Amino acid sequence: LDNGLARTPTMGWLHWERFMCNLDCQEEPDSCISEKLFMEMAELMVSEGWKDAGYEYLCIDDCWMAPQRDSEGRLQADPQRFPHGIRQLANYVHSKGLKLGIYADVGNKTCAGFPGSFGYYDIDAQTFADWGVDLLKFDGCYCDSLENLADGYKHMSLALNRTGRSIVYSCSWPAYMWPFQKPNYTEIRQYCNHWRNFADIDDSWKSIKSILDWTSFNQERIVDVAGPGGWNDPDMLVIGNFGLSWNQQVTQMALWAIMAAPLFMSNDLRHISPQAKALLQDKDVIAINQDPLGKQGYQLRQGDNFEVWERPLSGLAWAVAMINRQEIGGPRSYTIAVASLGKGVACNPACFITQLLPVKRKLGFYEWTSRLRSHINPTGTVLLQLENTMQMSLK
Amino acid sequence: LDNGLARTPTMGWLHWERFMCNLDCQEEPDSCISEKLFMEMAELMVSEGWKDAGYEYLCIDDCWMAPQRDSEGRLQADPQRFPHGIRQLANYVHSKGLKLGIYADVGNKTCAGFPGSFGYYDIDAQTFADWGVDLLKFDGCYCDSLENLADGYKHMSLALNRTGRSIVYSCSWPAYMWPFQKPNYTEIRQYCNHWRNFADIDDSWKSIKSILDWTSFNQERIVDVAGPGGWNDPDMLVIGNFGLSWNQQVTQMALWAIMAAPLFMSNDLRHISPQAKALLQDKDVIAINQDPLGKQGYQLRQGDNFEVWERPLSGLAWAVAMINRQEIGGPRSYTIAVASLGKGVACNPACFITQLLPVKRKLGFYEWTSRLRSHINPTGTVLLQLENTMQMSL
Ligand SMILES: *[C@@H]1O[C@H](CO)[C@@H](O[C@@H]2O[C@H](CO)[C@@H](O[C@@H]3O[C@H](CO)[C@@H](O)[C@H](O[C@H]4O[C@H](CO)[C@@H](O)[C@H](O)[C@@H]4O)[C@@H]3O)[C@H](O)[C@H]2NC(C)=O)[C@H](O)[C@H]1NC(C)=O
Ligand SMILES: *[C@@H]1O[C@H](CO)[C@@H](O[C@@H]2O[C@H](CO)[C@@H](O[C@@H]3O[C@H](CO)[C@@H](O)[C@H](O[C@H]4O[C@H](CO)[C@@H](O)[C@H](O)[C@@H]4O)[C@@H]3O)[C@H](O)[C@H]2NC(C)=O)[C@H](O)[C@H]1NC(C)=O
Ligand SMILES: *[C@@H]1O[C@H](CO)[C@@H](O[C@@H]2O[C@H](CO)[C@@H](O)[C@H](O)[C@H]2NC(C)=O)[C@H](O)[C@H]1NC(C)=O
Ligand SMILES: *[C@@H]1O[C@H](CO)[C@@H](O)[C@H](O)[C@H]1NC(C)=O
Ligand SMILES: *[C@@H]1O[C@H](CO)[C@@H](O)[C@H](O)[C@H]1NC(C)=O
Ligand SMILES: *[C@@H]1O[C@H](CO)[C@@H](O)[C@H](O)[C@H]1NC(C)=O
Ligand SMILES: OC[C@H]1O[C@H](O)[C@H](O)[C@@H](O)[C@H]1O
Ligand SMILES: OC[C@H]1O[C@H](O)[C@H](O)[C@@H](O)[C@H]1O
Ligand SMILES: OC[C@H]1O[C@H](O)[C@H](O)[C@@H](O)[C@H]1O
Ligand SMILES: OC[C@H]1O[C@H](O)[C@H](O)[C@@H](O)[C@H]1O
Repeated sequence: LDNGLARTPTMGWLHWERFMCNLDCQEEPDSCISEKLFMEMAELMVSEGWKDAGYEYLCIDDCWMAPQRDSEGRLQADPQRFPHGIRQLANYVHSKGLKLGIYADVGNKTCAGFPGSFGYYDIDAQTFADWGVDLLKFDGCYCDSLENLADGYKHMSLALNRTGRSIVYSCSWPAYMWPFQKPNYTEIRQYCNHWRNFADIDDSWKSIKSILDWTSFNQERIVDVAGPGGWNDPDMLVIGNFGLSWNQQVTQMALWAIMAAPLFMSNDLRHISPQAKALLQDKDVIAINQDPLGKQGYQLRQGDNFEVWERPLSGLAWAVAMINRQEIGGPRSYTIAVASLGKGVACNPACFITQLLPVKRKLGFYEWTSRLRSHINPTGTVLLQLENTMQMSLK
Repeated sequence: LDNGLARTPTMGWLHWERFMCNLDCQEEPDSCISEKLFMEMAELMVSEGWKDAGYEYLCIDDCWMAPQRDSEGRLQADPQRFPHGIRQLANYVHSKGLKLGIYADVGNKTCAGFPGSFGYYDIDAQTFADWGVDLLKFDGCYCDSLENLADGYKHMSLALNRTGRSIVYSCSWPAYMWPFQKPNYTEIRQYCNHWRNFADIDDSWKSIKSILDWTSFNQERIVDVAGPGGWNDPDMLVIGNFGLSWNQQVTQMALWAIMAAPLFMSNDLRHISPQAKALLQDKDVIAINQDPLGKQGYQLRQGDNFEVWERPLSGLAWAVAMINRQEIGGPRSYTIAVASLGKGVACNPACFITQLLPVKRKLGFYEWTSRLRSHINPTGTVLLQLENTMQMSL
């Protein structure tokens, strides 16, 4: 989308996976969806260095709204869970140097059952612009036809544009087209900053794999459309929660960087392990994600329960991810000829290889004819940065 | 099996899940299957308090043997990887106060492709007993028929008995039956100390769940056959490895205790996190597993992605496990009437409830009529001990 936004993938925090549609502030004041929840996250996004790592969008997902529009036809913040309304909350966030994200639906209702924006796109756009919203996740639920789907999405895109305010526009458009409807990514790209392609993530290795596989399987179709201002969204980072082994967390962090995915953490910033924080704030990995060339990576090859993914980076450098998919035994030795990497350019005449995950370690120079041996934990990933020796010498 | 063994579920360590059939000692001397591997584990089983927690069987799984029987038709330790042979290794293990487990197969070949025991049951039983083996895992691979399967298993059972040596006998009999037909556990129980029911575990939550679910589904046929001298084997504890979140590890430790499963860790004792160690050596949980009454627990109820399991313990006590099966969101609140627990006796008139996992914490006295509220992490488990208050009078 040509709104000057999301020149690199958008980073931030989104409540959904972690917190869902929890409306019980009486029994569960600390994890029901409320202005309090977001304010707490906002403080911690600053105090815990999340803002500095690049996480800047604090995003409200579904179930922030009251059950109907006000007498002027505007969506309303739930009166008991957002007593000071969205404006004040946006103000709060802005005072922190962060930006605010919000959630709406293209159809008659949000997925949770709250007011959809169908028939209110302009009102809703204007409402969001005025509150000072900076990002909108626009979901596909409760849409009667694909014609409508496509229209609503395009309409909201213009409606937002017309408000004159910069708002990152996130469209679940393509996801609601799958499996039998080949979405037009050229068209989607034009209206959206990023787009959800596939099913909702959750706190499981199953789900991660499902996403990785769906992505690689569908790669020719989607990798090349992605770039500055328009990204493929494989959903929230779920690192730091409950259902992932450490190795699996690493794999997500690694692969989301390779895939140039937006980085929306969904977790409790109040209770997050020093490791998780370290991984999610990993500055070399984040740099790979945020590489300014903005070229999404791909699966290079797979077999014997290994996968190799690689991503071209600015400076003719390359990210390389090696995933051990075998879920039994111990660290498994993997060997690849550096010649195969970076379509044979990465390491010609040589390349310097730095390992980034699971730990940062310099591995030195590999001539183009040489082989790289790794040991990769079951469900883990080794992330690598290749520096071509030629470009290195150049200052 | 009436050999006086496994009066409580057998505890120990088994190489397979962690180490598999790794035959490359040249490229991987520290994790190929060798006498060195087992000796290291044996020292650590002592030095790291594993023996004291109750882990006493050091077990060799598949790929210890050479590719043929010697001229006397005996199974042989791989000459390169077990240069001093099994005898010396058993001696070593015994000197530590530990016992040795070994692996054979009822068919023509072990699963990995090495010599099976079909046609050599007596020879093999005698070979093991000679060496000083104390436990045999007997696998089901490469068997032509179920008739044979059943026979080989019964034969090895007697063959072992005839050697006169105490050997825990572990049979994968029922697991290789389930594909073809319903296994007779009365029969199995007669010949075996424990038995693998299900598919192989691995380093995944997917696999644990599949095991828990398969068991709960089939609990009618299997829970009651289990008892002193004869146990259901839901396979190795994989805690402390790579593919499980902490909550999932907790769930395995909890549920294997509820299930009165044998406890065979499969991990690297050389590199195991303080936490894993602590969980696996958790002495209140191990006590529940090792409860002398030897009654296996069961799933009590399930729904809304919660499961409640419970197990009767001696002293009219009860273990209760609550599993949060919902794999999205955060800790989820669960509430049960203590009246439902322990077929309405556990808490009548009252019970004192101790939480054991994820952390140990005294919850207090609960009347018959009261409700217990918990918060359980996604894929986690809360493990509970209930003491009936009448018993704390006495
Ligand atoms: C509403 O929609 C309109 C129409 O699509 C949209 O207008 C577009 O805005 C973008 C971004 O501001 C314009 O692109 C710019 O064009 C100028 C001049 O040609 C360039 O110099 C700009 O360069 C920037 O981007 C570089 C990275 O590529 C940076 O390095 C540099 O520093 C600059 O920041 C930039 O490419 C685009 O031309 C217009 N299109 C039209 C037809 O006018 C508008 O932004 C939307 N409004 C809102 C609020 O969403
Ligand atoms: C070969 O197979 C035979 C037959 O299956 C098997 O003989 C059995 O050995 C068991 C275990 O030693 C005997 O059971 C015990 O018998 C004595 C004497 O009657 C009892 O005191 C025992 O009662 C209990 O108390 C003990 C407390 O210390 C416990 O250890 C015990 O588990 C009981 O709770 C116990 O019942 C049994 O008598 C014979 N059975 C027959 C029919 O002979 C033999 O052990 C096998 N050999 C090998 C080496 O495996
Ligand atoms: C996918 O949609 C895009 C955008 O609507 C299409 O590309 C445009 O096609 C129109 C004609 O319908 C042309 O006027 C434009 O020149 C095209 N845009 C650009 C910038 O190339 C595209 O045809 C669609 N693809 C398919 C296969 O339907
Ligand atoms: C919502 O409901 C109306 C009334 O039935 C229907 O005509 C309209 O097309 C629906 N909108 C969408 C996008 O599903
Ligand atoms: C072992 O192989 C032989 C020869 O092929 C066969 O006759 C015999 O029945 C097999 N036994 C088992 C238990 O599979
Ligand atoms: C189990 O097998 C035994 C043979 O040892 C037999 O006597 C008995 O009838 C079988 N029990 C059932 C329930 O089929
Ligand atoms: O109901 C809210 C929920 O709706 C859809 O399923 C989206 O894909 C989720 O990410 C979340 O926004
Ligand atoms: O460079 C883009 C291009 O790179 C590789 O060849 C991939 O297989 C393609 O799917 C595409 O992503
Ligand atoms: O090859 C060894 C392997 O053999 C079978 O598959 C068993 O069920 C496993 O637990 C393991 O012992
Ligand atoms: O006490 C044993 C008995 O307990 C419960 O009722 C289970 O549903 C049965 O399958 C059986 O295990």
